[PDB]
Amino acid sequence: NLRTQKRLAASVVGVGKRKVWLDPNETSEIAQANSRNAIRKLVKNGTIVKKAVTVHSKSRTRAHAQSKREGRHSGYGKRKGTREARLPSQVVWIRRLRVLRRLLAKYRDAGKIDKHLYHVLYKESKGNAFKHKRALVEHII
Amino acid sequence: DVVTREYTINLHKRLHGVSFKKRAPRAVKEIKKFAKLHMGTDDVRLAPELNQAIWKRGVKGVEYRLRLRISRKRNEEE
Amino acid sequence: GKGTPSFGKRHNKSHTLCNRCGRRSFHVQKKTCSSCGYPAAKTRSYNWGAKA
RNA sequence: UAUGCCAGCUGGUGGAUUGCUCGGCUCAGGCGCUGAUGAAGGACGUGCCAAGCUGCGAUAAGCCAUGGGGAGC
RNA sequence: ACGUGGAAGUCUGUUAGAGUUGGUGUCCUACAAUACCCUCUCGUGAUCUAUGUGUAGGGGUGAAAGGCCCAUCGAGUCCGG
RNA sequence: AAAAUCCUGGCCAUAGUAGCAGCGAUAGUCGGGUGAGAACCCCGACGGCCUAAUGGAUAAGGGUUCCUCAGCACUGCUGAU
RNA sequence: CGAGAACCGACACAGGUGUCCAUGGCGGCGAAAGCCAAGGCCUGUCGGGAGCAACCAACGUUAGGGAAUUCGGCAAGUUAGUCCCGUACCUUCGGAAGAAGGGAUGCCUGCUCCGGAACGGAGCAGGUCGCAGUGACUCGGAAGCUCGGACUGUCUAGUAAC
RNA sequence: GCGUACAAGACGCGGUCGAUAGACUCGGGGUGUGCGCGUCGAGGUAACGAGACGUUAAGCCCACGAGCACUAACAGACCAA
Repeated sequence: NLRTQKRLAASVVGVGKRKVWLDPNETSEIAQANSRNAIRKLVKNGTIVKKAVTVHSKSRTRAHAQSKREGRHSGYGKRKGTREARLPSQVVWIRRLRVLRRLLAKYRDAGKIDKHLYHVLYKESKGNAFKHKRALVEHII
Repeated sequence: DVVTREYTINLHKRLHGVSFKKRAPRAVKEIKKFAKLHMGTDDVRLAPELNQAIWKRGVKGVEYRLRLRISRKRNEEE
Repeated sequence: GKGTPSFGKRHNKSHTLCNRCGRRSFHVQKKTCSSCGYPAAKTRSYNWGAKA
């Protein structure tokens, strides 16, 4: 039939071949096509128009995205993967112990800590003695 | 003339046929022959209209019992 | 070995037409032949067959 | 008396048979080298439409001269 | 004690890819002159793979079974004797 | 020649029989178009299948299978516009 | 064209055949499953009919018993993800080990902690539904004695993988 | 139009002088109380909040029975001494 028309149609349409309308009941026109100009004319007289592309579901992902990624819909009995592979170490570990090191380099730099007490904290933070910077500060006193 | 009658279409869909193949095609067949041997006509176009309705969901899922409108004219049998 | 395929899959060119011998005959992994001539500048024969 | 057996008849299928011979097989007489002046050989081309073969070679199933031949090609 | 780190013919894994244990299932005038399905082994390594290239028949190639060298192998195939 | 699992061709029974189901891809249905003819050619709707592939781009290899028009004797596991 | 019809396999052959797209969404450890886009398809190309029997291929569920079956538990089933607790003999001190065994797991409301932050991770309190919360899917049954070869690896392309 | 029957075929029942099948309603059954909203709820400024109770013998569902001609058993064909 008008498979060929289908060849054009989606082309000068700019859609896929699958999504290209047909009238139907306008198979006389479209049929007698046979020219790219012809098909994009009949396009104008909407007999030739296609669409109905699918859209993302957003149903499974949405509310779930805003729940998990926040505390919820997690726990033990959801998460697969080991303890690592979600909330890794050797990552978080450089989240602190990186900031910390810094704020014992801007101190004793700043001059606030002499050089016997920046040394001490120094390798006493790169040795799990600290919690967060604030914890660090508190012990700093 | 115009009459309303309920189409019963379990007898085919889910009754037989393939659940995950047809349902939709089965439904049309059944419908085509209750409107027919009712009217006494060979067959009616019957669509589109109750064809989206018939398959307005997946092929598999089918709606049981669609009511319809009917019209026939005296000429070539409609 | 036996066609499986295990053979036939081989998609390599070989044994194309030789310049002077119409037959394809000439391999590409070889130098020239499998029909008359090349390397010998004569004609190719061989008595592996015809009695002389 | 279906299903069916045996023989024939009409028609078919098939291509035997008979007849026919543009092909073979064999013997005999004569004759007998070609090529770098490219056989030689091969490649690729070349036709209105051209795949094969043949012929040709970018002047390409051909060009010229003489002679023969003859109303067709 | 805490950190440092990440090694490995290392582990799990139908990631890709490779292999081929059992079912002695299906098939067995096949889809197939070695196939289909479930199961199963390996999966950074002596790993897997494309293309190119080398070694030729009493010769090659062989982590060796007499395995493989185009469905041909305790001596390939073709033709000749 | 009656004979050689004899050679070549033709032909009967077998049989209107087996196969055209089996595979993690079970796929169509209702209207309509064209046509001498439509279950499978095309339009729409509804229903589905494929997600490292039944999607996109390519190597080798094939070699015109590409596009158009006209067709159905051949080929297409049925039919065919 | 590049392939369940354009390649090799005598065929429109369920076989074989290299590269790049590995960053589409939810999911989750994930290039996994499952579902869905974009894109492709209804050509892994014969149909129609019978509640559609026997018999066969794949497969589901079977009370009570629980390997009595059988050469042999072959086949099928069981377990299963993640976190916490805990873990024997032996040992080349590496391992054995996920030994074993026991507990937890959903949803909702409000929060704390780590981090610059994530639509990252780890916890807390309270409320609450089901027979069942890794609710599908994905996902080990475990233990002991003996023989052999130390191990990873190789092998009869096509009945042998030891 | 259906089964007290059944692989094809066969068999049996009913066909408006009708309860044969479906729909609907009820009876009889299976699960185990629905959506929504209201109160409570460890807490949290709050946002928010697993869950509890009430509404609710709920909700959802049925291959059985009855009532009921609403729908469909129409129309009509053929064979026969």
